[PDB]
Amino acid sequence: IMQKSNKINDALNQHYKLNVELGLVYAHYAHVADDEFDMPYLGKFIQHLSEDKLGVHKEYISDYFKRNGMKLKTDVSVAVKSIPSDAKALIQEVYARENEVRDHVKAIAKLALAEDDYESFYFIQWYVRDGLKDLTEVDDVVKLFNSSNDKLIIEATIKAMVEKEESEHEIWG
Amino acid sequence: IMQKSNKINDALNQHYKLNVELGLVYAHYAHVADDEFDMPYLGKFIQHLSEDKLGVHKEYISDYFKRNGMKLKTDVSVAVKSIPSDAKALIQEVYARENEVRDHVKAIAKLALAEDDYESFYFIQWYVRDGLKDLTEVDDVVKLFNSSNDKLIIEATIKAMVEKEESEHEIWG
Amino acid sequence: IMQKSNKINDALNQHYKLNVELGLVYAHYAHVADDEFDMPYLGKFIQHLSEDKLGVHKEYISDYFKRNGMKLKTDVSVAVKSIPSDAKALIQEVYARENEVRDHVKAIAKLALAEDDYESFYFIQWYVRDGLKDLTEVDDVVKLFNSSNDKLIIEATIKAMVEKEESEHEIWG
Amino acid sequence: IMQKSNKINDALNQHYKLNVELGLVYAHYAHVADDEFDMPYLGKFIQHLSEDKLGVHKEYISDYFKRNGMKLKTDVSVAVKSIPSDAKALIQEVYARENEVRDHVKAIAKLALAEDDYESFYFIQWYVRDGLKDLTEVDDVVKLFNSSNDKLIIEATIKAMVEKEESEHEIWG
Amino acid sequence: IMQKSNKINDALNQHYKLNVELGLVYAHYAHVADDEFDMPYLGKFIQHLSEDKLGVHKEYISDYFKRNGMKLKTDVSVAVKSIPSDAKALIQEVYARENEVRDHVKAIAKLALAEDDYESFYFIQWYVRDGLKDLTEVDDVVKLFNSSNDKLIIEATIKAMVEKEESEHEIWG
Amino acid sequence: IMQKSNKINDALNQHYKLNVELGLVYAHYAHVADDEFDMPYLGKFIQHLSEDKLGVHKEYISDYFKRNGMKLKTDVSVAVKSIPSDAKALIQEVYARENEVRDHVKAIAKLALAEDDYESFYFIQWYVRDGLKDLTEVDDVVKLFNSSNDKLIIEATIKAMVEKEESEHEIWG
Ligand SMILES: [Fe+3]
Ligand SMILES: [Fe+3]
Ligand SMILES: [Fe+3]
Ligand SMILES: [Fe+3]
Ligand SMILES: [Fe+3]
Ligand SMILES: [Fe+3]
Ligand SMILES: [Fe+3]
Ligand SMILES: [Fe+3]
Ligand SMILES: [Fe+3]
Ligand SMILES: [Fe+3]
Ligand SMILES: [Fe+3]
Ligand SMILES: [Fe+3]
Ligand SMILES: [Fe+3]
Ligand SMILES: [Fe+3]
Ligand SMILES: [Fe+3]
Ligand SMILES: [Fe+3]
Ligand SMILES: [Fe+3]
Ligand SMILES: [Fe+3]
Ligand SMILES: [Fe+3]
Ligand SMILES: [Fe+3]
Ligand SMILES: [Fe+3]
Ligand SMILES: [Fe+3]
Ligand SMILES: [Fe+3]
Ligand SMILES: [Fe+3]
Ligand SMILES: [Mg+2]
Ligand SMILES: [Mg+2]
Ligand SMILES: [Mg+2]
Ligand SMILES: [Mg+2]
Ligand SMILES: [Mg+2]
Ligand SMILES: [Mg+2]
Repeated sequence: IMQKSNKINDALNQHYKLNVELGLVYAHYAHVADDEFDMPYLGKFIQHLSEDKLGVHKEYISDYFKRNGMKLKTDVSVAVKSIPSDAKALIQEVYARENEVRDHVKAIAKLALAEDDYESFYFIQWYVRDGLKDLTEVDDVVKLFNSSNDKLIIEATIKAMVEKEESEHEIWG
Repeated sequence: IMQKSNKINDALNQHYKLNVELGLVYAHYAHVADDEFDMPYLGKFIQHLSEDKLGVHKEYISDYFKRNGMKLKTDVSVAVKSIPSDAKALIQEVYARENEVRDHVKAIAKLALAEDDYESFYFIQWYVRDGLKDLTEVDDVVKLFNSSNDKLIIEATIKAMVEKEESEHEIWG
Repeated sequence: IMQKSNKINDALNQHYKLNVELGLVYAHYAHVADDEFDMPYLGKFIQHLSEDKLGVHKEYISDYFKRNGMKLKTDVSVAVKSIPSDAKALIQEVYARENEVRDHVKAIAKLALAEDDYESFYFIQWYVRDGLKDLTEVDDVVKLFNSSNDKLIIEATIKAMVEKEESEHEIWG
Repeated sequence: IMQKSNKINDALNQHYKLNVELGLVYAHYAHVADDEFDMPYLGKFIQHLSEDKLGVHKEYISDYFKRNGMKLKTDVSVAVKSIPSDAKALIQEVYARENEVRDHVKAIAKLALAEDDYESFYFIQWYVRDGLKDLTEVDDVVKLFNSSNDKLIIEATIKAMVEKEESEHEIWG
Repeated sequence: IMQKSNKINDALNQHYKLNVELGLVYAHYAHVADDEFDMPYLGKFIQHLSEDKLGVHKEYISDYFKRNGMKLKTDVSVAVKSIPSDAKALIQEVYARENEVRDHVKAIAKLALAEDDYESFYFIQWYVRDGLKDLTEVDDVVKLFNSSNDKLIIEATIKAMVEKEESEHEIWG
Repeated sequence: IMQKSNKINDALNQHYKLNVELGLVYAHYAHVADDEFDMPYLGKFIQHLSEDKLGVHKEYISDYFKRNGMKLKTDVSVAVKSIPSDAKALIQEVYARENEVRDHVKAIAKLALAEDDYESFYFIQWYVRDGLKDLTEVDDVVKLFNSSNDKLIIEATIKAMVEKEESEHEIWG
């Protein structure tokens, strides 16, 4: 009884890989934000997201696997061969990636219910929630690029956003 | 004047890659230590090292590059296809990897002096130092595997090692 | 044994002179920033740099000379006969001067290694480090002039930069 | 109305220059006091005076100029080509320089009253006062050289003088 | 890879021996300072230096050897068969010994760079620095013997020097 | 009257020498305990004993000599040419050395009573006491090697022993 679903194991190993690779992409994007686009705080925002992906987002999968019999796989391939043209497009790319995460997570959740893996549906709930929260954070920054033509005004708004004490929303935080 | 050495840029992009990949290998090795070898604290030791490699060890290279004109490259390929047989061999593998780091760093330092990049020789000093410190930490754990046949005695010694307040040595810490 | 290198003495007397004269140039540039360019905080930034050059940068050379047998020379000649046209060009000039310092320091370090003056190579390490740090601080301000067309937005960003508690970077601070 | 006196501007640019150059001379004299005359505290006394001259004494002129329309000039030429023979003569030279300052300041004050620059006469009052205070401090040290033949007794008296909390006199401090 | 240099091992075993023997010489010199020369505080100064040599100066070599594969050797031979004639000559002898240390350390540093032992060049940096610092401390005392003919005035100056809170210099402390 | 016994002077100069040489042997034995025998805490125990011998045990003899007219002699010869085979034998050797100290001290005490040097018999009482205390501390560690076959269990018992607040016994502490 209680034998691990191989399918969920595969999808979560795939989510582990996505989280690792996203984080590494975000670490380059953070560097470029400062280095090339002169936006040090947009860089700090993206670095914080790199650390989330290469941290908690991956941590929980491994912890879960240790508890249920699922196997971890580490197969990582990532190369940043092109960079977006400007800072607005960089945050817009981050956004697109976050939106894709939401679709990937929906699929793990549908699979769990089809496999009757209720422990796995419970586990995915964190990711269903962080999916929307993480998109909301990124969207808030994207908005600024369409709200000002001054990079320093935007930079100061991001700074304040980063230096806020992160009080969680009751449903989404 | 003050034009970046392309060679150092390449060697440090190579060190960035090594640090990223090592960390990802250590994250799998940490998981296996607990999951398969029943050694949760050896796992925490290796997880702490994964975070060092995917954190500060990589952070400083990027920061340096932002200050001098050097370009960051992100090209990462890693797959954990084989796992060591037991826990002693896992820490012994970590050791071998740390020892190699020391040789790689020696090479960046010799290159800097040959290229007359004194800013770069200064920057590598952190890594010349952490090279020995990181090996010393790992060796201290390896020693235990040859000092006891009881995994729980070893586990308790590692626990204490992890929960020590990390007071830095004057030269090496 | 342990007889002072006359060459290093000369190069460091030359660095002492550069630091004194730079500081005096920065004191005029600070005045002009406020007086003519209406940028009081860019003035405070440059005044802080004047004080660094006419303070610690010179202090250590004299202290070193007192410890090793080297002679101090005081021969100072400086006249500010032309002023840059605008504030962006003023910070850009400061930058150029800081970049030159980095080349001068590289030369003292190469000389020390060639003269086998290891005490002197150790002493120059502060200056190899401050060379990059000081350039990084100036570059951060230059960036702003290309990031906004509003002098008051730039001024407010500089203000915050000056009123930050100066937490040192592990390698460069 | 309220148009700056060109004469006062010139005299104060001349006082700025004197203060800069005096400070640089005092910085060498401080070094020599310790290095050659074995009097580290006489060195600290003179270093404190170097910093006063290259600091507040110059700062106020620039601040004043920013408020009234006067132009700052930076033309500095100084070389220490001869050093006094002993420590008594070094402090005696400092004294002579301070006494000259008092005559220079008297001249700015007489000029202000003749030019009806009452703002400028007010501004010079700090310097009329510091002129006597600064001479008094130096005289107190000179006295010691005629009060003892032991350099270490003198050194200890200077030490105490430097480490006093500097409580200002009601008129002169 | 990373195999210890036998030459550095030998030079550092030689520095270990020098530090042990110097400390033992300083312990006798401290005793004589009080016992024969009636200078208890010069004795405390030299005793503090004995403890530095037989402590940290030796400790770090052993610690280093434990980290890199180098072997420690303990072969100590020292006899104090002659004593200096007076106290000035005793501190002058200490000085000469400290000056020699500086030359010995220069040699370890040149050797490291020739052997491409960058870990060893890093390790020697403490000793390149303490070499000058330790000489500076001793020189400060020697100066006093040429600054007064009263042993009690000198003694009181040494006392204050010993009872100072030892605030480190940024480069040399 | 009150003229120093030459015999006691000789025996105490001999005890000074023994204490210096023992400490240096213990410093090597401490290094070997960690380096070769993988017992870092046995190393700390022996290092603490090295410091006792090269510290207080020697300090008091010199202090005594300064008070009574006795002459200090510094003639030290020590070489560690052989090392014990294992850790049990290392602590057993330390023990043998401590036991010998007890016999040497008995002899100084018998001599004092025969020479009617009551000040010297009083002085030796510290050493009669520390002789037994120091043996007791070492015996407590030796016991462990016959109480367990696990080096890590022994190591943990030593650790606790070292990190105890050293509360003195009424007679022996
Ligand atoms: Fe930045
Ligand atoms: Fe967050
Ligand atoms: Fe169903
Ligand atoms: Fe998230
Ligand atoms: Fe667990
Ligand atoms: Fe760590
Ligand atoms: Fe070269
Ligand atoms: Fe590390
Ligand atoms: Fe203002
Ligand atoms: Fe600063
Ligand atoms: Fe050379
Ligand atoms: Fe600086
Ligand atoms: Fe001094
Ligand atoms: Fe003052
Ligand atoms: Fe009038
Ligand atoms: Fe003044
Ligand atoms: Fe005394
Ligand atoms: Fe000290
Ligand atoms: Fe070479
Ligand atoms: Fe020292
Ligand atoms: Fe250790
Ligand atoms: Fe003890
Ligand atoms: Fe009797
Ligand atoms: Fe004892
Ligand atoms: Mg399958
Ligand atoms: Mg290339
Ligand atoms: Mg010359
Ligand atoms: Mg005119
Ligand atoms: Mg050999
Ligand atoms: Mg005799």
